[PDB]
Amino acid sequence: MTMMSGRPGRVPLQFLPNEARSLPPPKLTDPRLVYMGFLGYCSGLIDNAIRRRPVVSAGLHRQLLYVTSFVFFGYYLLKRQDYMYALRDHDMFAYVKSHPEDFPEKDKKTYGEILEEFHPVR
Amino acid sequence: ARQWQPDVEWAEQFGGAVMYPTKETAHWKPPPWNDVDPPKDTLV
Amino acid sequence: KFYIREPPHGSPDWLKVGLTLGTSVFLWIYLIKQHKEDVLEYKRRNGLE
Amino acid sequence: LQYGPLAFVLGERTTRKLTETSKVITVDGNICSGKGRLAREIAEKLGLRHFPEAGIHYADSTTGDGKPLDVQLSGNCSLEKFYDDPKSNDGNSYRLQSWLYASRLLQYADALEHLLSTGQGVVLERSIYSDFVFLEAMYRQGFIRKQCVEHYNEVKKVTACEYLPPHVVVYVDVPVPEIQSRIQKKGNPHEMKITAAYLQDIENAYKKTFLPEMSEKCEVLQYSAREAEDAEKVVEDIEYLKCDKGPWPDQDDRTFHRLRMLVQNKLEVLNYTTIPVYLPEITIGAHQSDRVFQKFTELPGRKYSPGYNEDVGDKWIWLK
Amino acid sequence: PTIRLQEDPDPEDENLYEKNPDSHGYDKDPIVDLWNMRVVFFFGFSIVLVLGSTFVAYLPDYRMQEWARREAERLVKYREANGLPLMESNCFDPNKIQLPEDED
Amino acid sequence: MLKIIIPTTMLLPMTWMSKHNMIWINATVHSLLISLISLSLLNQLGENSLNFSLTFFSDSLSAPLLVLTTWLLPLMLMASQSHLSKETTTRKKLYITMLILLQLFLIMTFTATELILFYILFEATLVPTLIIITRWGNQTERLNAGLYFLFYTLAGSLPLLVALVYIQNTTGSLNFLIIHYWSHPLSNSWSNIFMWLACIMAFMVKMPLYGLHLWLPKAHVEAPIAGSMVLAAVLLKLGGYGMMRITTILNPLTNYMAYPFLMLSMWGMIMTSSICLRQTDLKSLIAYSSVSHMALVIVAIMIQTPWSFMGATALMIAHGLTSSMLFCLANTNYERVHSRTMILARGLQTLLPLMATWWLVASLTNLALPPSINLIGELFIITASFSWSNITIILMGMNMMITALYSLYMLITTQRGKYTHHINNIKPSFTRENALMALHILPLLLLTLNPKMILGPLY
Amino acid sequence: MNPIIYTTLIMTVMSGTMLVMISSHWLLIWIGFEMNLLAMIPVLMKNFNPRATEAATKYFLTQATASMMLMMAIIINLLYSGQWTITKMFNPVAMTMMTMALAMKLGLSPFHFWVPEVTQGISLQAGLLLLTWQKLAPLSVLCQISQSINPNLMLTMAMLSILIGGWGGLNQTQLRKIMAYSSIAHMGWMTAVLPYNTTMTILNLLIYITMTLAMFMLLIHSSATTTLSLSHTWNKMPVITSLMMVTLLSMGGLPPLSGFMPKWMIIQEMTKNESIIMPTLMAMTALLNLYFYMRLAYSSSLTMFPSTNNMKMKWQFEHTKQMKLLPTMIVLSTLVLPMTPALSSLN
Ligand SMILES: CCCCCCCCCCCCCCCCCC(=O)OC[C@H](COP(=O)([O-])OCC(O)COP(=O)([O-])OC[C@@H](COC(=O)CCCCCCCCCCCCCCCCC)OC(=O)CCCCCCCCCCCCCCCCC)OC(=O)CCCCCCCCCCCCCCCCC
Ligand SMILES: CCCCCCCCCCCCCCCCC[C@@H](O)O[C@H](CO[C@H](O)CCCCCCCCCCCCCCC)COP(=O)(O)OCC[N+](C)(C)C
Ligand SMILES: CCCCCCCCCCCCCCCCC[C@@H](O)O[C@H](CO[C@H](O)CCCCCCCCCCCCCCC)COP(=O)(O)OCC[N+](C)(C)C
Ligand SMILES: CCCCCCCCCCCCCCCCC[C@@H](O)O[C@H](CO[C@H](O)CCCCCCCCCCCCCCC)COP(=O)(O)OCC[N+](C)(C)C
Ligand SMILES: CCCCCCCC/C=C\CCCCCCCC(=O)O[C@H](COC(=O)CCCCCCC/C=C/CCCCCCCC)COP(=O)(O)OCCN
Ligand SMILES: Nc1ncnc2c1ncn2[C@@H]1O[C@H](COP(=O)(O)OP(=O)(O)O)[C@@H](O)[C@H]1O
Repeated sequence: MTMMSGRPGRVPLQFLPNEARSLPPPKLTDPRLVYMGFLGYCSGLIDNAIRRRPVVSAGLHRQLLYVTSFVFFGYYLLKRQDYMYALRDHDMFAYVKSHPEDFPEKDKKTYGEILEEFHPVR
Repeated sequence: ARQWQPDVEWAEQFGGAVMYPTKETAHWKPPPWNDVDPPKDTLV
Repeated sequence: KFYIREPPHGSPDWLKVGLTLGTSVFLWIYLIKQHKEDVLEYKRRNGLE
Repeated sequence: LQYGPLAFVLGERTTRKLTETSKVITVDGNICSGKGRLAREIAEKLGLRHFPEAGIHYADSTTGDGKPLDVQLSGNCSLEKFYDDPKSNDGNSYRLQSWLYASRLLQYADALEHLLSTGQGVVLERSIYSDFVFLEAMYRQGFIRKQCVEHYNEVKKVTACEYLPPHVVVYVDVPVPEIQSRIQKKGNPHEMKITAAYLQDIENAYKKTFLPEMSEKCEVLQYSAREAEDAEKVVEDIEYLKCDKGPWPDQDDRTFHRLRMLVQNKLEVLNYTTIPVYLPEITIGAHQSDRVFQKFTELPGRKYSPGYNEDVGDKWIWLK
Repeated sequence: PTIRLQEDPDPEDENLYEKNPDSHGYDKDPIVDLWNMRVVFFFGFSIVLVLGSTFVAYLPDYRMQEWARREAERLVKYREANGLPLMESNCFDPNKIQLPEDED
Repeated sequence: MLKIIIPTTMLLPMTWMSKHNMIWINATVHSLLISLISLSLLNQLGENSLNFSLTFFSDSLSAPLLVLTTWLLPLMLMASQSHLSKETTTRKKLYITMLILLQLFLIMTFTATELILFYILFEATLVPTLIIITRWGNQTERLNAGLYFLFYTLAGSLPLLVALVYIQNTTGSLNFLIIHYWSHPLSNSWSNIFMWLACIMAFMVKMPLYGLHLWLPKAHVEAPIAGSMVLAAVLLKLGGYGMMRITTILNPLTNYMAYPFLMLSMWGMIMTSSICLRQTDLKSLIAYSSVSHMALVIVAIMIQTPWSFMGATALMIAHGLTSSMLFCLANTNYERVHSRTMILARGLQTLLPLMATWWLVASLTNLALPPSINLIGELFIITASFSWSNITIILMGMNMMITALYSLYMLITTQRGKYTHHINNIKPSFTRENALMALHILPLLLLTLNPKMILGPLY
Repeated sequence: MNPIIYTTLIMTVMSGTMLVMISSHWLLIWIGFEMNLLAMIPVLMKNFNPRATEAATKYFLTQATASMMLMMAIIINLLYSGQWTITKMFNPVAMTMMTMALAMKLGLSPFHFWVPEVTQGISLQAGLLLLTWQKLAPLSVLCQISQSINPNLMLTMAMLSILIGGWGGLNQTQLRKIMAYSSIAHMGWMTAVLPYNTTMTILNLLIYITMTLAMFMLLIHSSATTTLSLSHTWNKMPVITSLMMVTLLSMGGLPPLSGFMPKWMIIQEMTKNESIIMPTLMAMTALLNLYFYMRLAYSSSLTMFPSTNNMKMKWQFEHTKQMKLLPTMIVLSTLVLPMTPALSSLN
């Protein structure tokens, strides 16, 4: 029920191991970052609407801070997420390699020699 | 001609202590407006 | 128009506005610098450039 | 720094401002007695802030520009037509009484906020404590129903229990034939229609419920019609009162902090005035409600929060 | 009151033809109404209907039906010019199929 | 697919930043422009679908549905702006926003490459529709209608979610191309029987299948006019499209799992058509007619032949146009006399002649007059069903008769006879209403000239 | 209550939870629970009245019983292995006792009776705390000992929680009891996936806490605790009721809203472990929660209920206090489904 908590050589509260730096960072126009910025913009607009201020005009410094905070946090969130998926794939490939008797390569047939069952539609 | 909106009799379906009133919960009374019950005259 | 204090009057709080804009600007430059450093370290670790 | 928990923590206290002339004072009396002149004189002598009696448009005085709003957007009741047709089947009478109780509650909150924040005392004309005399008068004259009285009592039971009663209760006593004399000599064509039974009911409610009740937690100063033009003598009578009776000597900084957090935040004060009890006199249907609210939001300074209406000349909206 | 509530009376609906005898039924403002009519008619009947139907009518033969007809013509010419069957009941070459060897 | 999608999204702030008196003009103009751009998806390769990207693709099944959606939006705007005149600017913008969000969800659902994305968008269409019905619905009964529309739909679609995630765990993918190329037969087991049911029942309740159809008269009758238009024209077709996609992983089980659904659809075809003969409400009659037509589509999809799939596509498109036109026609009279009862206003041909012409043409396409595409679809389905079993002609033949009967009954009751003497507020037809009817009708007639466009992938 | 005292008590509640979360020793985890309860009882009675007293009394009795049981489980575990470290329980009987103790602390069915009563008896701020922060400690403990727990007991209590949350919520007009039954059903969802993937438990908890914070803050902003009192908010603050409508649909789990993500993730994980049947039941039963959310949205935002004359006076006053995080909470409660793959950062 806890697959990656017990992995060896894992620092308790890093959020970003040093090994993560071997991975390409997300581009600054990453559509997920753009969506995080859009979330910040919606937060700014709802903020204006709740306090009965003009919705698109009232606080531009405030809306800018909303957008910037969301983009800033989202960048690091994306880094950590991509790093965790890289760990998953690394471990899966290493395990398949070290246990070849569990992942055998069997000879595959062309469809000319596989007998498939035919079911007429009528 | 205008769109129908709830009136007092419609709104009062949601004013009881409970939805779906039965014979037992009929004598349940909704709590006070502020959450303050009148003090009891349990004279010590 | 209005009768009493109306704490935000005709002029805006320049302290709070300055601090908010400064926070946004600092966050953006920190993020740009962080992304530059990330790209360079990644290229260095794998021998791209 | 808006007053809150942080302001109370670092420094701010109430007791260090109370300076022996704080003394919430209310000057009651029947219709067309001279209680208003006496109240202004007491306030000017003792140096207290005066509050003219709360009317239908008291709330307008405190928000936006202090100008009154139209009657359909504010109040939705008429004191004149209560005098003309007190038994009208559109519920104007209890609507008026309930709106006036709400206005007096708002004014009591404003006066307590002034006192607790500046230490200076206040003088009120009537109160949420004496408001019920008109209700009982209307009910005995067949002007309102039993249900309206029950609703009034509910709202009062959940609202008036939150505040401290006044230190001094001044009652200007004028017999009802003198009252009628003053009414006819005034000139108001509507007030002419006030019967003698109505004024007698107001006076009976006063003298048998309000004064005996306030005399238990407040000290009462009664004055007949003639001995009430002597403002110096009344102020001398107040300066030599030993306020040792009510809940005010039982108040330390924490109870004052709770009260001061309540008396600001007018929405919290007015919370229980609109409880979902569906009396025909005060219930407004969805269509009229929607129309009147839309019309309110189109008033020249009311669409946005105070400092954000550029139609009224507000500036730097983008930067606020 | 013998009433239940303070409610506005249900209003009568207003005839757009009363203040504007030629009102097109789009809007109370006669100018906005006229321009709503014009934009609807131009962008629906002129742009989308006519030009769109023309565009769809002259769509290139990406479904490859002309190509298929010419291909079938080549095949038929070659096949009955050589005496070969027009079509074979086998879609795929039986020499590329390896059936299971024994059937009992 | 991005070229169609972004402008649709753009429509959102364009309407939120428009002047109070120009919202309808702006929305209508740019909706029509979007419809024109979409028109370019009808160019199809032949052998395979156009795959724009990993996330989106268009088919010959898909292209007709998208064009109908985009074309329906401006018509809904024309139909709405009359009864929404008294509304505040903000609420009018909110209504238009609901319609735009609905269009956006619909376009994406039809073009999503994989089933989980299709499921999410196919379910996201529920929120704007429910809000439209329950907030702008005229009657008190709208709240009940909204609940019926929601719950019937979710009770079918949640087992589909479970089945889909299970299928991706066992197969490794839900991408429709991989699903098709790696298809393997479904064995005859209890597990596979329940997988079949969980894959089919959501689309069955969307159609709706007879007996699970009770939500539709409620929801279609209690909705505002644009809500009814989109509910009949497009939202019913989600079930057909989803079933046509999903039945590729269900063979050969469909051969006998289809029997009860075929029985229900044929007999309930007869049933709902007969119901239309004794209906006192005019919207109720159009709703049940939609049910009868979708029963035919269910039969076509269940028998799984190329002719039946072609007929199903053609019938879906034709029904979408005709049913929307009939709802708009009923709404004009309702706007006049403020009642849905069919015998209230009579002899309207004497008072409104051009609207009577629109009524006649809509009634003629509803009964599938040749060579309209309604009859093309119906005839193809009937032929496929005949091949499936020669006894289906009796049921099919009976249905054709009852449909003619109630269509002409509606026409005769509302347009012919003498006018009710008391009603004197029947004003001449507005240009808006006539243009709305023409913009429904002209496209249908135009489609007869080029039948292959609405035929589908099998063609 | 002095503001400084209130701050000290909130800090003691939070520090007890953090002690439960950072400890390696069973005794320190027990001490964390004790400290949390000690500081939490006064926060329930902050606004004194008989109902708050009764709620705090029922809460104390339930939580202290759970505490005794928890300690007994720890001691039996020590008896059968000289171990104090919280890893996997050694004794099956100790594990049963521990599971039941933590279920009582969480309010899972059949131990669910206390949650609606205590929530109704306290203020909206204390209810917010009780239904958000008071779940972290037992859930973290359950996540640590997850391999040891028996699936049959856990899943029984989870399915009961979902069913009973739905059924009990159907009957309510008070908003605090509606929120409490909602919480019971949500806890059932969180614990159903626990023996399979604790990351799904954490994700469900985070999204539930976001939506619950948003709902409670919206209920405080429009100071309503009944259905009819919330029916007035349209005639004073329409934006608030629209935002509440959308938050209600997200709680229901309807796509494309965020609330749908936890349900979607949990069902998928379960199917991987060959468990088709449990999930089909869970979703079809969450339909009940959706029903009473929809009823509240009908009475509050989609229709307009009649109002009172005194509302005109409220029209003239702005809210004295504004919640800083309310806008962010609404956006995270509604518009976060496109960010679902970010759950990998939780493991
Ligand atoms: C999937 C495809 C893409 C989807 C996108 C995502 C979805 C949309 C985004 C969501 C968040 C954004 C908006 C949130 C803040 C809105 C709050 C608000 O009150 O709005 C009022 C405000 C207008 O108020 P006002 O101007 O001050 O004056 C009005 C009067 O004072 C009178 O005002 P009032 O306040 O007195 O009126 C009160 C009114 C106020 O009621 C509301 O405003 C409802 C707002 C609820 C917020 C929704 C929660 C968060 C969003 C979740 C969306 C879920 C989507 C999934 C499906 C669920 C459907 C909701 O309430 C009512 O009247 C009661 C009616 C109850 C009917 C039931 C409907 C309630 C729920 C409907 C939600 C539909 C979705 C949002 C639609 C857009 C709303 C702006 O809205 C705006 O004017 C701004 C809207 C956006 C403009 C910014 C555009 C960007 C800049 C333009 C350039 C374009 C950029 C690209 C560049 C291209 C190169 C050149
Ligand atoms: C509704 C959306 C949910 C919102 C959630 C709140 C988001 C704001 C919270 C503030 C962010 C800061 C938190 C972390 C900062 C540094 C701390 C860091 O070191 O923590 C690490 C861990 O990192 C954090 O866990 C990651 C937090 C990211 C949460 C967001 C994911 C939401 C899922 C998808 C929704 C998309 C959300 C969009 C963002 C607004 C420690 O790792 P470890 O001690 O070994 O693991 C402890 C738990 N174990 C052992 C049981 C595994
Ligand atoms: C009221 C007054 C009435 C009297 C006046 C009557 C006037 C005459 C009316 C009758 C005209 C008859 C015209 C007959 C058709 C001739 C042209 C026809 O053949 O074009 C067809 C093509 O028609 C178009 O394909 C119609 C396409 C559909 C138009 C859609 C409009 C835009 C969409 C609107 C929304 C749609 C919503 C539903 C979408 C599914 C088929 O062309 P095809 O035989 O191949 O051409 C061979 C040579 N080519 C290929 C090189 C051209
Ligand atoms: C109102 C509209 C509602 C929507 C309509 C829903 C329609 C659902 C009906 C499902 C169609 C058939 C289901 C399964 C196909 C065959 C059913 C069964 O009766 O057939 C025999 C099955 O034998 C027995 O009948 C066992 C089933 C009997 C128990 C089921 C209870 C049926 C009572 C009807 C209840 C109504 C159900 C719908 C609720 C609304 C076949 O014999 P056998 O070859 O051995 O089994 C084949 C399966 N094998 C291969 C794995 C072995
Ligand atoms: C609005 C009304 C709509 C009502 C729709 C209800 C019917 C939906 C179809 C059935 C729903 C549940 C199906 C389960 C989802 C499919 C998952 C699957 O295929 O897995 C099966 C599992 O199959 C099941 O477990 C299903 C059993 C049924 C459990 C729930 C019963 C609910 C009622 C069933 C009958 C109703 C269905 C038709 C009703 C239609 C609506 C009237 C095989 O997996 P394994 O467990 O690994 O087996 C092989 C390895 N040993
Ligand atoms: N609570 C109330 N209910 C009904 N009428 C009130 C109320 N309060 C004040 N009034 C009206 O205010 C009018 C004048 O106020 P009053 O204080 O009696 O005389 P003065 O103008 O000298 O201050 C009276 O005609 C009285 O009816």
